[PDB]
Amino acid sequence: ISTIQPKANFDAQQFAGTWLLVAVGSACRFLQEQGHRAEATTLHVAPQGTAMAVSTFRKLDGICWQVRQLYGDTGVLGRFLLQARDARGAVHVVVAETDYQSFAVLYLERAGQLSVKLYARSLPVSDSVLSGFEQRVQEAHLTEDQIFYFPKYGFCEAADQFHVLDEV
Amino acid sequence: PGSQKAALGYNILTQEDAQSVYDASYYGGQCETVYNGEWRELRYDSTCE
Repeated sequence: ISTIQPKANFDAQQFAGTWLLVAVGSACRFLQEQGHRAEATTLHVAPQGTAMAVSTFRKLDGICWQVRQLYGDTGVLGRFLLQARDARGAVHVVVAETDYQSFAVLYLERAGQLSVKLYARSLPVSDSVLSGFEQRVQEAHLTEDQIFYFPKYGFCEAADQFHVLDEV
Repeated sequence: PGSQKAALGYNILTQEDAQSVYDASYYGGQCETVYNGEWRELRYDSTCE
């Protein structure tokens, strides 16, 4: 893990409910090269007790796709592992900063890879939160070229029976 | 996948599949490949989104 720590006394309960992905600062060139065509990503969250049920939804080519992932508890309040589903590896996710009624900042780290996400309960996000997240990006040593903003419309709750990836 | 299933013998009286008649696994030094048209398996990377 990088020099990062969770939200103090993180509460899975209040963090529960829908979150909208605002922006992702990442070294992953996938957002760099063809960072356009990244759909408005919504993230329904529910306390799986210690774990969190985390259903990402997207419009993959306009197909509404739910991807249900367990953010499994690592054993530290506000840090999660996501099973290590496959050669995707373990993904160390930390809720670094949030107020549960408007915004949260999540850190996601993989071997040689760090990524930070800004989520908001509603859109637009406050400018103070925006610039705070941009500071978090500087503290992650990422550049402005490595911040990618996700469109504000076309959120797609309710993937059907079949467009549900259910990675677990 | 399923190539072993075509190699089975067949009991016409029972219509049960029987033990492997053909070798489902021997390649005889052939390097022949079959395009898996349904290879295209959806993945999600939470880090890259």
